[PDB]
Parts: sequence; structure tokens; C-alpha cells
Amino acid sequence: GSLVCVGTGLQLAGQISVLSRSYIEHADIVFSLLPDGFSQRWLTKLNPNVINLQQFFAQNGEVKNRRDTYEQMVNAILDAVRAGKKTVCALYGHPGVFACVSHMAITRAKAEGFSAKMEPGISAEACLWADLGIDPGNSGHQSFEASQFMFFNHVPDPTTHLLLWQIAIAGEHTLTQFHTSSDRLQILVEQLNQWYPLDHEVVIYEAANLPIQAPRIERLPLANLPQAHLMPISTLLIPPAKKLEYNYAILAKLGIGPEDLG
Amino acid sequence: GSLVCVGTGLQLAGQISVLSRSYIEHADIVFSLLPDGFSQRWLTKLNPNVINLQQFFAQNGEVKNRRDTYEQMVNAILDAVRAGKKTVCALYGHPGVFACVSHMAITRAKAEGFSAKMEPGISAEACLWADLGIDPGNSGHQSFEASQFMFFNHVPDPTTHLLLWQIAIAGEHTLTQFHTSSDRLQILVEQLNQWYPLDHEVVIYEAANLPIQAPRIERLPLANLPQAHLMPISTLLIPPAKKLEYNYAILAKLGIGPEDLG
Amino acid sequence: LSDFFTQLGQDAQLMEDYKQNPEAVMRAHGLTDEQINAVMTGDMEKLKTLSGDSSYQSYLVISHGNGD
Amino acid sequence: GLSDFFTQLGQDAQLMEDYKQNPEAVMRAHGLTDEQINAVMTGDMEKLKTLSGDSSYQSYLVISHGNGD
Repeated sequence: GSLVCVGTGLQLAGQISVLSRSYIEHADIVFSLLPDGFSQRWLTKLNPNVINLQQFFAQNGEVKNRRDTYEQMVNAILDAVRAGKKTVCALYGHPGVFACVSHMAITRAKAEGFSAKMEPGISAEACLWADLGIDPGNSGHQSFEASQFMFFNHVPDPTTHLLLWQIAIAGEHTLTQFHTSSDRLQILVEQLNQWYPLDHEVVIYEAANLPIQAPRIERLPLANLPQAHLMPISTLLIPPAKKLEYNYAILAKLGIGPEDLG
Repeated sequence: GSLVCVGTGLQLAGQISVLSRSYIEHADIVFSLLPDGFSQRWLTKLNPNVINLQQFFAQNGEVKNRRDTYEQMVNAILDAVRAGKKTVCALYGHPGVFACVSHMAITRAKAEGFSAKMEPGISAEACLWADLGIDPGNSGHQSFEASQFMFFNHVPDPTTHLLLWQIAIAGEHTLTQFHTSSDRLQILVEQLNQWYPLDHEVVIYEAANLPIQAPRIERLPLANLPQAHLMPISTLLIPPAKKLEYNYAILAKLGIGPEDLG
Repeated sequence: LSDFFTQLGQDAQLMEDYKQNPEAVMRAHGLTDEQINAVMTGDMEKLKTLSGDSSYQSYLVISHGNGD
Repeated sequence: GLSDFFTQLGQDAQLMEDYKQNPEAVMRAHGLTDEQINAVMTGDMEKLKTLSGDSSYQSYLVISHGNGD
């Protein structure tokens, strides 16, 4: 048995890598986590032997910690590998970007003596740079999970493009609800106000999943975030609050100044 | 005329999107910037109408500001679009990630009334998460261009995975040399020592371009960076210097403590 | 509907035909007036209705911010 | 023959999984010389480019700078 984890990207059918599609084609069995029924149908036509990982999230209002959902997904993947199957895990986006299940399954598979690897894919952030026409190198980039930004000590550089992922569950500490509350988002706004003014323009971004669909690019003042319509897939982009300033200390050690910059 | 900018990913032939390959296939003309002659041959077999953008870098020891190279690349692309050609720009990686030519060409094309868009691709950072088994969500992620970190005021969060891109030209202020010096990298080490101890293990990462090739994953103490062999494609990964610590301030506003986290 | 979206996502020729004339391309691939209306108003929920997925359930959060 | 093999191997998951099982057997079966196989097993990318006749071709892959506006 063996494991390869691939990404399908965000867009239906066309955003998967040529090699990653060939892995899906030739797999004994595929474990899928895909955005919609169009994507599910496309996959099933590629390879009919598919187990849908969606079944492991809480059903019908059940209280279930997402840590247990993820453990159950990893165990299901590993059961196929342990049985001797040439196993592919086909996740949306990039299988290792804000996605624990593939990293955990590859760690466990290697520890049990099986061949396991991860093929990179096109993530929501890769779609954002393209859709917004932003280079993360322009003034640099920072990414945090929104709840981790609230629960632990993180300090953003306000010259950079800042991304808070999973903004829809920001401050949902139980890992048992699918969305947060407007009061939790108001506390996030107050926290961000240490670096960003309340009238600072921010962007709610959602990558499109269908070729006929435009991405969501909603611009609003930070103050208005707790009243905004958010979906599990939403990411909050916080553009720079300040322009780049000259690092005189280091320029002097280099024996140059601003006027010497090419 | 029209412009679509695509990425080819880092690996030969297999890391391009299904859709992005189809755009190259059906283009009137392709402007290429690819890692090697194997990639160039693969492209030429896909579409024989190729102009190689490599020609616009300084040749034979010429002194040329890279800003001029990039202008000349953008102008070449736009001349095909202005002539009426259905134009594709095929860059390695992601065409908009630490890559100015495609964003500039798309801005200019839109301003002159032509249809222009960018298709996301698999970048070197996407390859790194897969190769190192690191999720940027785990403790967060920050990316800066190494020289921009030295020349302007950037403050890293030392709980995150920190990436310094283009580390091989760190401090090369003229934009006319292809690599920096040992003394420039020693100044970067002293600068980073504000947040990272001198014995802090860092990683020199290079994504593989050929399917028979292993990525470069070189672990060394930060102090040893200025003696390291670096190539233009090298990225410096600086893993966390500190574990995540509880944000008691925000937990108190949420009315919870660490013991309440799911 | 599904066959059309799958072809359109993968085929740059059809994508560039579609972007020139969305309604003409959709009509030629058999999409109903209601389906085309759903596309032109960006109503992804009604498109899923019209493709009949017996509400296919799709939560795509695969990480958390609680550490450990 | 080098370039044809690498292009197939990079795109085809079946050949990739055959290759990873037995690199030398797969490379011999696709006609690679003893020197080419040696270059692959030692990770000498420069010699492979020599042997394909390509590296001579100039590849600088920096498409951005850190000097601002």
C-alpha cells in the first residue's frame, strides 16, 4: 500500500496539475474532500472508487469536535493504505495549506513503514494574488488562522498584505460550530485596531469553484466586518496600513542610502 | 489581441494546470521564462511560436538594471497583444508570486483596452510546504523578499514560519549583479539575531525542476548562512524561534481560558 | 449542466468562446433559460438545485487554530 | 531521448510509480546511457544539461526586486 495526497485547486476540473490528475486516474481508491457536486461528479468520472471524507463532519446538528472529524478522516485513509491499496487523497486547493489531514496521514503512513508523499496544488491564497492582481512579494505577506490570531500571541507587520483564513469561525473555541458570532468578530475588530484604523478598507475574498462564477471580492471598512455575510470558505485580506520606510541602521552597515537603490 | 499569463509550476511538464496547458496549446504566441532547456523543449513541442524572455537579462557581463529587463519583457508581451495576437505569458511557478512582469503586463493591457487575466500556478512556496511537510496555518507564515527586509523596516513574528525569498541577492542594492557577497549575508545574520539566536537551525530550500531530481533541503545554524552555497532559485526558511503562547487578554474578552479550547 | 461546466473548466478554446458570448455558448450547450438566468445573476445555490444534488453537503474547513 | 523520458516521467503517474520502485531499471528501459544514469543517481543536474546539449542556454529566474516603487 502507498499514499499520495493531491490538490484539485479551487476551480472545477481545470486547476488540478497534469501529474495530480494522472495520480487520481491510476489510484486503486480515492478519498475526496471537494467543494460541490459538480466537482464530485468530475472526480467519480475520473475514478469511480471514491470514499467521500465529507461524511466525517458533524451530521444533523450533532456536537462533534473537528479534531475527532480529522482523526476519523486520517484513520479511514490509513485503513486503505494498511490493506495494501494504492491510495490517493484528493483535497480541494493544496492538500497541505490550512489542511492538517494530509500532513497527519503522511506522518502516520511513514511511521508504519509505507511510502507516502504530498503533491502541491493551487490554494485559495494562490487564487487571491491572481484575482486581486497583488504580488505577495510587493511589500511581503503574512497568513494566520483567524482563531489562532485571537487565542495566541501573534503580531502582524502592517506594511505587509495580511490574510486571516477561516474568518467565518474566528473565535469559535469549541471546534463544534460551523460559524462564529458578530460579538466574536467585534472583539477581533478591537484586537486588529492595535495596528489598523476602524475605517481601514479590508477585503472579504472567496475563490470561485465554477468556471461561470466570479470570485467574491467585497471591500468594506474593518468596522463593518461583524455585520458582513461570511461563509466557511471566506478569507479576510487586510492590506497594508503603512508604506515601507527606509531601514537606516542596516543601510549604514551596507554603507549606502536610499539614493543608491537601483 | 488578448493576454493570459499562466504558470508552469516548478517541475517539468506535470505541475502545470490542465487549463493553463490548454491556454498555451491554443495561443497565437507564447512568451516564456522557464527554468531549463528541458522545460523549453517541452513548451516548444506544445506550441512552436515561442519568444524566450530570458534574452532580456544582462548578457556577457553587461551592466543592466533589472527594472529595465522587466520593462523590456512587459513591452515585448504588449507588442504582440497590440498587434492583435492571442498572447500567453508562460512563467515558471505562479505568474504573480514574486514576479512583477505579469501584473505590470496585465495593468498596461487593461489600461490600453485589451482583455487580460492571470491564471494561478504552483509557486516555490507551495512546493516547500509539500516537500518539508509544513502547513503555513500551523503557527502562521510570513514571506518577504530578502533585500526588502534589509532595506526597509519589517518585523517578523518569531512564532511563524518565516520565508526570505531571493536570499542569494540579499543586500544587492544596484539590481545589476546576479548574486550578493558573504559580508552582505553576515549583516543579514546580525539583523536576524534581533529575533533568532545564532545557533537557530534554518533551511536553504530549492524546489526540484526535473522529475529525477530531489529538492535541496539544507539544514544549518543561522550563523553559517554567509558561507553557504546559494543559487538564484534558493529560499531561506526560518522556522519558529518560540512556541505559541496564550493571548490571556483576548481569551478574557471572549470570557474563556485555555482549558475551554476544544 | 455538469458536462458543460467540466468541459468549460478544462478547455481554453471553449473558455475564450464562452467569455466572448456567454448566453450563445450556454444556449448551444443546451442550458435552460432558468439555468442561464442563475449563471447571469451569480446564484450558485439555484444552479445546485437545478443540477439536483439533494443538497450535497459541503463544509471545507480542514484545520483549526487551537494548537497541539 | 533524455528530454523525451523526463517529459513523459513528469506527467505520467504510472511511469513515476514504476520509476520510484526501480529507477535504474526504468532508466535503462528508456535507453539512458550509463553516464546519464550516473548523473541522475549523484544529483549532478549540470552534467545532465551537458549530455542533453542544452545547458549553455542561460536561465536566470529572478522576476522581482526589493527596492520598491
